[PDB]
Amino acid sequence: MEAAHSKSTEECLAYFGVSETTGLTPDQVKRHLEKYGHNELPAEEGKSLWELVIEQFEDLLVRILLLAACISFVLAWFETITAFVEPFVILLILIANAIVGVWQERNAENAIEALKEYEPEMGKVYRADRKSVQRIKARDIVPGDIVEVAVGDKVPADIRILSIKSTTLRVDQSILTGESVSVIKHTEPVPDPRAVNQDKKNMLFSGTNIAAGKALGIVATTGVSTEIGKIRDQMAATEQDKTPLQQKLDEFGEQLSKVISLICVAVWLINIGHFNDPVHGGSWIRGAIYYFKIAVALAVAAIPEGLPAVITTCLALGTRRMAKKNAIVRSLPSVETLGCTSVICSDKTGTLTTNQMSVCKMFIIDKVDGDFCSLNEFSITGSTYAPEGEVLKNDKPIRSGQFDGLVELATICALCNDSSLDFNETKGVYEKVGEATETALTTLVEKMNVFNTEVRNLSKVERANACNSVIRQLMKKEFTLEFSRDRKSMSVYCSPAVGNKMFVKGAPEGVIDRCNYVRVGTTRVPMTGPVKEKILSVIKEWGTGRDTLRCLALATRDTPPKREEMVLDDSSRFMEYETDLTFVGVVGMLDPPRKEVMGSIQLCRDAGIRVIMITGDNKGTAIAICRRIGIFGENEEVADRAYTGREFDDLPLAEQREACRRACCFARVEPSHKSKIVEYLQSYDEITAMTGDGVNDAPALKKAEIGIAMGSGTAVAKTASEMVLADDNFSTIVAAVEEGRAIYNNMKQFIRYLISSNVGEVVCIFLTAALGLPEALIPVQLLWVNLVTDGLPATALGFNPPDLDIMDRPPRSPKEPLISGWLFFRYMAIGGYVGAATVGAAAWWFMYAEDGPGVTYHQLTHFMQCTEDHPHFEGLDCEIFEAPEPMTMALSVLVTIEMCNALNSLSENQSLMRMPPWVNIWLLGSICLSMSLHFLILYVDPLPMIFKLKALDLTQWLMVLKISLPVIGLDEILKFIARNY
Ligand SMILES: C/C=C(/C)C(=O)O[C@H]1C(C)=C2[C@H]([C@@H]1OC(=O)CCCCCCC)[C@@](C)(OC(C)=O)C[C@H](OC(=O)CCCc1ccc(/N=N/c3ccccc3)cc1)[C@@]1(O)[C@H]2OC(=O)[C@@]1(C)O
Ligand code: NA
Repeated sequence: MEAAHSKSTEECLAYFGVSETTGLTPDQVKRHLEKYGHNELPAEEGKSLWELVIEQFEDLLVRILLLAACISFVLAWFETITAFVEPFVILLILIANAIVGVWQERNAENAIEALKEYEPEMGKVYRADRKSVQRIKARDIVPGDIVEVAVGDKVPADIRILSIKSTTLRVDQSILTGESVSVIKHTEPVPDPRAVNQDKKNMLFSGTNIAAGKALGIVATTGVSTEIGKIRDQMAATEQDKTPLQQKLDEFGEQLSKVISLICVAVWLINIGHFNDPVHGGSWIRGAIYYFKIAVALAVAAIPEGLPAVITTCLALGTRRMAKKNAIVRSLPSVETLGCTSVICSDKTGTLTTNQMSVCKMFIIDKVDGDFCSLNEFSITGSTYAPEGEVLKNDKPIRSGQFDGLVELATICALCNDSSLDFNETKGVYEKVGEATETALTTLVEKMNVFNTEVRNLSKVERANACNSVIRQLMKKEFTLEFSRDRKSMSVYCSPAVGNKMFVKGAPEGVIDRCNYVRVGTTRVPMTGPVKEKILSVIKEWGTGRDTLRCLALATRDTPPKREEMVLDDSSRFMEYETDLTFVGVVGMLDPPRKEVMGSIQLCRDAGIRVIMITGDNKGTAIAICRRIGIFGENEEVADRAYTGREFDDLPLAEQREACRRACCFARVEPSHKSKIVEYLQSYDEITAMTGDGVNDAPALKKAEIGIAMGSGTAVAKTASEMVLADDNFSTIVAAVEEGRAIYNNMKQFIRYLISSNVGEVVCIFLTAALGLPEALIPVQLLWVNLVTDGLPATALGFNPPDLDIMDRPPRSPKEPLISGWLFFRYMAIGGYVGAATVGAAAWWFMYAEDGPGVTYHQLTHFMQCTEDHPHFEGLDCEIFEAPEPMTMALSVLVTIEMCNALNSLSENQSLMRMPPWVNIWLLGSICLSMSLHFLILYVDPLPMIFKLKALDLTQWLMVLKISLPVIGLDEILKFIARNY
C-alpha cells in the first residue's frame, strides 16, 4: 500500500482485510508472503575469485603478455636453465597484478550492503494464532501485519501508525536526513498523496529508530517497496562510467594490438623473398624460433609493464597527501576525475556555513498611532553559543529590563524552545543541546537578562541556563504544539505559577498574517496596514540585505482557547489554535559563512569551476547568501539563475535542462532534485561533484561523477561517495581539485615518458626482424628496463613541481588525448632514434669494434647460415652471433637514452636551459639509482648470466654516450619548434 499516509487508519485495515485486535491469520500470512515476498533487500550478488581473475585476464594487453609468455614457455622447453626465467618473470607480473586487483575489490565497500545495517533482525507482530505479541524475524513480516514498536526498536518495515499507546511518539529519522532531531508522529491521515517523507507524520519508515514512546501500526510495504528499498533500486540502477583515463587505456590497448598485428604482417612482407629460397634447409625450424622469439620481444617492447606500478604509487601517495588536507578519497581512479571537476553542487549548512547560529538583531514595536509607526531595533554581540555578549541599540549599551516588549520577547524565546545549553569543561566551550536555531534563542535570553538577575558570580555550568530557568519558573508549560511545515510555526501552552497564554514562533509571513493585534510594551493595539507594512519591510532588509539573517516572528495568543476545546492529536487544527495572535517582535540570527569559503569561490571562478549552492532557505535569502560569499555579484541579475523546488517542477523537461546550464542556486529542493540536476549537468557533458550526508542523498552521490560525503554524515552516504570531507568544509573540495590537477600534470608526464620508450623499443625489435640481424635486445632485458630502470625515473616525474597557474586555467576536457599533434611527431622521431641507436650499438660491436669481429653486413644479416660454415662466411665461430657484449651495447644505449629522455620529460615544451634538471631533486636521485642498478646486473656474477650480459670497459661506455647523449639535443630542437613556431 504505497499511499497509506493519505488513507484513514480504517481504510488501511480494510484494504488488507485485517483486524487490529486479532491480526493476520496463519492463512493471510502465507498468502501475503507469496504475493509481496519477504521483508528484506535483495542480497548483493558478489563476484567470485574465478570471475575476478577472468576479469583480470580480460584486458587485451594482459592477454597479449599471457600469449607471449606461453610462446616463451614452449620456446624455453625446446632449446641452460636460465631460459625459463623469461616465461616465469612474465607470469609473475600478471599474477602479481591480479593479486593487487583481487585485494582492491575485497577492500572495496558497497553502499547497497551498507543499507542492510538499517535492517533489524527481529520484529514484533500480533497475529491471530496467539493472543500475546510474537517476536519474529523481520524478514518474515508481510504487508498487513499488525506491528508493535517501542523505544530502542528499529522500524522493520514501512508502517502506517494505527494508535499511539504512549503520551507522544518521537522517531529518529536521521538515516534519511543525516543527523536530525526527533520528529513527533501522529495517526491522522495526510491529505496529499504526493507528499514527501518529512510530511508523512503518520508513517514509520524502515530503518529508523523510535526515540521515545510506543505505538501500534499496520505494515504498508516491505522489501524494495519501502522508502529505503526504493533508494536501493535507484542505486542498483545507477551505472558508474569509466574515468577518462580508464577509457584511454582501452583505446590504447585496442590500437596497440592493431599495430602489433600490422608489424608482424610487415615483417613477413619484407621477408617474402624466403619463398624463393630453396626448400631444403635446416634453418626453417630456426626461422620459426627466430620469428617466434621476435613476436615475444615485440609484445614485451610494446607493453609498458611498469606503468601500473607507477600509476597506483602516484595515486596512493596523493591520497595520503589529500588526507593531510582533510580530503579522504576512497577510490584511486577518482583522483583523476577530481581534477576534471567542472561543476560543484554543495549544501550550505555545515559546509558553506559553520552551522553555529546566533541572534544578531531584533526589533519590537515602539509606537502605533494611525499612519505613524515606530520600532525599537536592537543588536546583539557574540557569535558563539556562549552567554557572553551585550544588547545594543544605536551602537549604545542598554539594559533589556527597561523595555517591556523585550521582557515578553525573552519569555517566548525561553518557553517556546525544546533545546538547551550545556557547558563542557573538557573542551572549555559552551555547547548546544538540540536544534541550532533554538539554541540561539537560549543564548539570546541569557545575554538580555530581562529580570536583571545576578549571574556575575554563578558557575559557568550554572550560568548557561540561569536566565532561562528564571522564566521557566513563572509560566508552567502545559503542552507543546510541534512544528509543521504546513503552517511553519510552533507554539506552547503555558499557565502562571493572570490567565493562560500561548507563545508562538515561526516563519514571519505565516505568523504575522495570523496576528490581529500588536504589542506595544505592556499594552496592545489592533494590527493595521501601516504597521504591517513596516514590520515586513524590516524582515526583507534583514533577510535579503547584506545581513542575510534568518528571521523568526514571535507572537502571543492573549486569549487562547480552553484546554478542553483543544485536540492535541490533529496537527491540522494546530494552525487554528495559533490564530488571533498579538505580534510581539522579530529576532534575526545568522549562520555565518566559513572564513575560507569566500576565497575558495574565487579559486573556482579563476579555474572555470561553477559553484551551485543548495539550501533550505527561501529564495530571497538564498540569493542574498550567494551575493555574500561570492557566487553572485552584489548588483547582478539572477532572474533565470536561481530556482526553488516548486519553480523547478513547474518547468517543462526542456526548460529544466536549460535551467541547470546556468543556475547557481537552488533553494528548498525536493529529494529527487539532486539526482535530476546531476542528469541535466551530465547532458551537457559536465563533470559534477555533489554533496550529501543521508540515505536520501545516496542516489545522487552515486549518480554524480564525484559524490562528496561529510565526516559527520551517515555511513551509507560515505560508502556511496568518492571523497569524504573530514572537516565538512567546502574549502576541502577546492583543495582536492587543485591536487587532482597537480597529480594529473605529473601523471601525464611519466605516461608520455614510458610510452615513448615502448615506441623506441618496438622500432628496435622491428629493425632486427626487417634486416635479419641477431636479437639486439632480449625480452628479459626489456622487462628490467620497463619495470625498474624506467620505473624509478617515472615515479620521480610524479613529484614534478606543479604549475603556479594551475588554478588559473579552465577544467581539462575529458577527451583530451595524451599524445597527439606535434607531440605525436616528436615521440616518433625519438622512437625512430632509439630504435636505430640500439640496433646500431650491437652492429657496431659486430663490425667496427676493436674487440669484436669485422663481420660484413651480409654475414650479419645471414648469420643463421654460419652453421654450414659456408666459405661465403669467412671462417669464424658462429657462437659470436650469440655473444653477450653486443646486447650490452644496445641495452646500455637504451638505459642511458631513457635517463636522458627522462630529463626531456620534465617539461613538455620548455627547454632544459630555462627549466634545468635540478628543479626535480627526486629525478636526479632516481637516475643515479637506476644507473647504479644497471651496473648491478653487469658485475654481480649471478645476474649477467641471466640477462645475457657482459660488463663493458671505459672505452665501450664512451661509445654508448656518443650515441645516447644526442637525444637531449634532438628533443631540444623539437621543443624550440613548438615554442617559436
Ligand atoms: C606502444 C608502442 C608502439 C610502437 C605503438 O604502436 O604505439 C602506437 C599507439 C598504440 C599509439 C601511438 C603509437 O603510434 C605510433 O607510434 C605510430 C608509428 C610510429 C613509428 C613509425 C615507423 C616508420 C602513440 C604512442 O604514438 C606516439 C608516437 O606517441 C601516441 C598515442 O599514445 C598515447 O597517447 C599514450 C597513451 C597511454 C596510456 C595508457 C593507459 C592509460 N591509463 N591511464 C590510467 C589512469 C588511472 C588508472 C589506470 C590507468 C593512460 C595512457 C596513441 O596514438 C596510441 O594509440 C592511441 O590510440 C593513442 C591516442 O593513445
Ligand atoms: Na559517484
